[PDB]
Amino acid sequence: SRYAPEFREPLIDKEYYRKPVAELTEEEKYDQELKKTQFIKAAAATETSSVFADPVISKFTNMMMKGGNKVLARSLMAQTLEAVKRKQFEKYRAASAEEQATIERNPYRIFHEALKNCEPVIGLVPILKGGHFYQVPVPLADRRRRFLAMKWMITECRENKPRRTLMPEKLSHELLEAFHNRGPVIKRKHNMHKMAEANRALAHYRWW
Amino acid sequence: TLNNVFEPHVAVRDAAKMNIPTVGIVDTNCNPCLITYPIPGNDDSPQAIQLFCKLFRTTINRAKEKRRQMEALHRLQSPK
Amino acid sequence: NVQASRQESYTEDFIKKQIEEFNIGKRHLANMMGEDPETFAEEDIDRAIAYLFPSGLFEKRARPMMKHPEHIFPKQRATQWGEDGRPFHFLFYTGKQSYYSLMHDVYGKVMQLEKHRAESRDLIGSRWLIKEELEEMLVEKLSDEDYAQFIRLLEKLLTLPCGPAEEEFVQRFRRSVTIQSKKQLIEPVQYDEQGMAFSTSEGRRKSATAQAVVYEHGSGKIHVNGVDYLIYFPITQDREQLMFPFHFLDRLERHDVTCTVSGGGRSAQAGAIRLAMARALCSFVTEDEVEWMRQAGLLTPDPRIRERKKPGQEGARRKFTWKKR
Amino acid sequence: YWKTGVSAEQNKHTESVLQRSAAYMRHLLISQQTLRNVPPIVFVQDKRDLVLAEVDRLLAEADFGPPHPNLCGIDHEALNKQIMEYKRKKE
Amino acid sequence: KNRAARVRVAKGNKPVSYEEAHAPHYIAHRKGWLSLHTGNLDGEDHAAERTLEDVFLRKFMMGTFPGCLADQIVLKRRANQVDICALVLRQLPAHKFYFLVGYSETLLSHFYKCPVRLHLQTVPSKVVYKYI
RNA sequence: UUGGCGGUACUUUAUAUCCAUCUAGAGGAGCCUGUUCUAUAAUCGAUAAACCCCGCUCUACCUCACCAUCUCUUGCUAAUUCAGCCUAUAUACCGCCAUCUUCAGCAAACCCUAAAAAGGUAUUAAAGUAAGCAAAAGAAUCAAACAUAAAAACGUUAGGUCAAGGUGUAGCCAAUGAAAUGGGAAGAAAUGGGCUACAUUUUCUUAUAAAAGAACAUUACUAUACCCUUUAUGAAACUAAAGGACUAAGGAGGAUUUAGU
Ligand SMILES: [K+]
Ligand SMILES: [K+]
Ligand SMILES: [Mg+2]
Ligand SMILES: [Mg+2]
Ligand SMILES: [Mg+2]
Ligand SMILES: [Mg+2]
Ligand SMILES: [Mg+2]
Ligand SMILES: [Mg+2]
Ligand SMILES: [Mg+2]
Ligand SMILES: [Mg+2]
Ligand SMILES: [Mg+2]
Ligand SMILES: [Mg+2]
Ligand SMILES: [Mg+2]
Ligand SMILES: [Mg+2]
Ligand SMILES: [Mg+2]
Ligand SMILES: [Mg+2]
Ligand SMILES: [Mg+2]
Ligand SMILES: [Mg+2]
Repeated sequence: SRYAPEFREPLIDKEYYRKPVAELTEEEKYDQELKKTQFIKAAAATETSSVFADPVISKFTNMMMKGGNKVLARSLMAQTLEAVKRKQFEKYRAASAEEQATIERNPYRIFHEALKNCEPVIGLVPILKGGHFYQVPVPLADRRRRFLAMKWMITECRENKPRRTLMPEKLSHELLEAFHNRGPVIKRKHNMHKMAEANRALAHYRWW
Repeated sequence: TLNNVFEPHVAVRDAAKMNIPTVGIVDTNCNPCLITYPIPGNDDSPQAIQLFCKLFRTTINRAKEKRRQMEALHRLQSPK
Repeated sequence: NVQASRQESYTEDFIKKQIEEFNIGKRHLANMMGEDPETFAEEDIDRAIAYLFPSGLFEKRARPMMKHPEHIFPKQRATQWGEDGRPFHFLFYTGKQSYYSLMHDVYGKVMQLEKHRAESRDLIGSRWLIKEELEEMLVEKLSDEDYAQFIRLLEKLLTLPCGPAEEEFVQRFRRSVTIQSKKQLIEPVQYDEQGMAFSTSEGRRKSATAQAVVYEHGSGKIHVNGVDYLIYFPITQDREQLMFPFHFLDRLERHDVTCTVSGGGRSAQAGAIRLAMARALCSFVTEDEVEWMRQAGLLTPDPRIRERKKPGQEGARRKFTWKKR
Repeated sequence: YWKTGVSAEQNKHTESVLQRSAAYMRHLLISQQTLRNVPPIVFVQDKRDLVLAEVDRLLAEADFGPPHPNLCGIDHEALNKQIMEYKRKKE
Repeated sequence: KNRAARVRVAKGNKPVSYEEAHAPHYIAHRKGWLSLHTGNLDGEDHAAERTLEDVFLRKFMMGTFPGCLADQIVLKRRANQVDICALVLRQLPAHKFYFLVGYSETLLSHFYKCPVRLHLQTVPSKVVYKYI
């Protein structure tokens, strides 16, 4: 890295800086005073104070990008969100007043609740004990649990789709199916959890 | 004459190797064999150490003063 | 039976002759350069030598020098005993007469304070002298354990009641700390022929360089290279990068910017403008806000630049395939 | 380290209790003169035990959903090609 | 291990001059260039001919002053003038140097068709930078 | 007693690294290229880690050192019963490097031991000490830092190179030397590396990587092969490029394995 270890990650929260001084906890108040005598990293090209920037969706975009084609990957995510909004508007208009209440037309809220439905609480680590490969039930961190949900989505759509279907049409159809706990990405989570019960007694081999 | 690990100070043997005479206070647990002029006595008490320090200090100053006087008397005789 | 050139220790007569030759040198160097010998100074000497003996060696220790002998010749500990052979200092046979002479003084001070019997922060923003600095004061070399013990003894002195004599003593072994000012330098505010206020600042991202000209009063009209910003930047992410400076300070639609970005690609040019606008926009915001910008990454130049390729490997870090065995 | 029963909740309470009396426990040993200079004491749970308990907590919370040549070690196929290739040269 | 132009370490009894002590990576950092011409500057011609002439000029001076050279020679080209600056030990009588200077200048001026001058600074003995 | 070893324990540990984690690849297909093998009248060297687009930042003649045929015998120089030799030995070497390695040691002068084959530390200090080389620092990437490069001793592998050049020993001198002409083939067989494709985050067109209109499985995606034309260099096209047809295989690659903070 070209940043020395003494550099601090930038804080790009607009409201945080403009809060009244008394509203800030003394711990936060102390850090701000310390940061005045430190070096701050430059903000990333994609780090902005925009009110429409969601870290979860921005991360999902980077996991789809191939060869640094951010314009294409962002376009694919923009087309997906729109394909989900247009799919719920059609259902909402073609539904009764009672049914209309339940229907969710926010694509950003369908994406977050979809991913969370696919996240697995426990995973598996492959281990070779006595020249035999065993996978031991592991408890997954918040970072490993989130990564696996996004990875499983980007892999079901990339591979298990018809040749002429497009990613905005497969991903939209999968975010909505996961949003209802019916999709194949949810089935992957159910299989992972079910296998952990099979290897329930083999967690002892853990050394880490 | 002992170091802080209860062993003879290295300079006792090294002063014998160089043929340097040694005046040492030697308590009951010490080894006086290589001390040229051993002085049996207490080495731990502050009042004992303070006495020896004064004796060695008064003695050395007297001997240095005597030399100054001895030189002046003999030197003065040369013109006189 | 080792045969190498011995240390050419410098006596006082030697250094004294080296100072007479230097004093005669200055009078000649002054006569050459047409300057007055009386006023000729060390700074003028270095300038004269650099003109008359141009050297382009990167290391400046290897360049020609005509310095006063004190600067060049290492000052050396003098003889530690007289003609009769009696060492001058009573702690000579310790081998560290100057380190132990100092530890003798501080231990005697500590004893008098403890026998004889307020806030101890008489000095703030100060540090203890580093081992290299202490060694110079004593004119001898110390170990890490020797330095650590000296500090522990000095700390004990501060803990105890200290008269003004002690405070002056510990002061000699305290070096003033300079806390670097990590605060932005505000730009000037020029005025146009029309009379409108505006500030200018440059920005650099990767190989792109920008020169923004923010105006105090505007409707949010940003023109890049004489073109609009929607036309110049057809990508949303590049426009979002131009929005970050103003949106952060809730100053959207209040300034008119004229940019000139040359070099780099689409993303590097937007980033370069972002920094240039943030630095120009400093002149029109409060100092609390300027610190708010600095702590959000808007005023730091990004040092990440393309790395060179290395011979013998595919890329800057990519290595050629390790062939199968 | 102290032995840790299966019940996670009780272990958490026991951990706090022991830790509060850590200073007094040290005093008791130092006072009795069994050990003259005892340093500060800590009470820790075996990480192996904690993980095994966590792998059980998450498992309960988790939802299981709705109800030939390479065997011997000689590449007989490759060796056949080497022999047939030699036979092609012979013939 | 790199071997180029590196005088290696022995037991601290090997005298080395300043030029010999410094390895190739110190060129332009601690020690300069022995030859100074304009043929390696950007957009300049006749580098090969300046380099070939230097190789010969160094072998010529070594043989013409056998055992009398304290250090490598320095070649300085200005316009069509060539200047050879050599540190030479004080072994030979003074009049012998005057013969070799007149001879080496005339011979090298009629061989390369340029004015060649020889500059000799006599040292009492080789100057030792360090013992390695 | 020292070192090496231990399917002997107990602690540290590796930072793109031993396991785990992450991304794109190799391993399958077609080509380009090296090596081996086969093989040719027909070079040489490199050839576990540390060879295998390696000496070559480069072989149509030349280059060339190889093979076949023909020819020359004081045969490049001022002189020389001399010229010349890519003849043998890198296990005689210089020169210039690989490797452990960005590893932390190497060597020399002293001093000490109820003798020493060796070893020599304790910091509230007990026999170790004062200097060199490496490291460090410094300099380079034209502010600053970080990073990257460079740097990296002494040894280890009789490591690589007598074919860069030079050179010790031995060998040829009407030939192992010099010159001319024509040749130096072949696989498709194993293997190393690379390139391209297998497509939908794709295919073609205009723009410019924004956007739009078409294409989208039997020949759609898709050959930098073979073949057929034209052009460039040259004396020579056997070479390279650009078009044209023609289509094959390829449907994301077993064991295993490379690189990246
Ligand atoms: K060699
Ligand atoms: K091949
Ligand atoms: Mg006693
Ligand atoms: Mg790359
Ligand atoms: Mg690895
Ligand atoms: Mg392959
Ligand atoms: Mg060989
Ligand atoms: Mg040929
Ligand atoms: Mg030929
Ligand atoms: Mg031959
Ligand atoms: Mg060898
Ligand atoms: Mg270095
Ligand atoms: Mg060998
Ligand atoms: Mg030869
Ligand atoms: Mg050979
Ligand atoms: Mg496009
Ligand atoms: Mg087609
Ligand atoms: Mg032609």
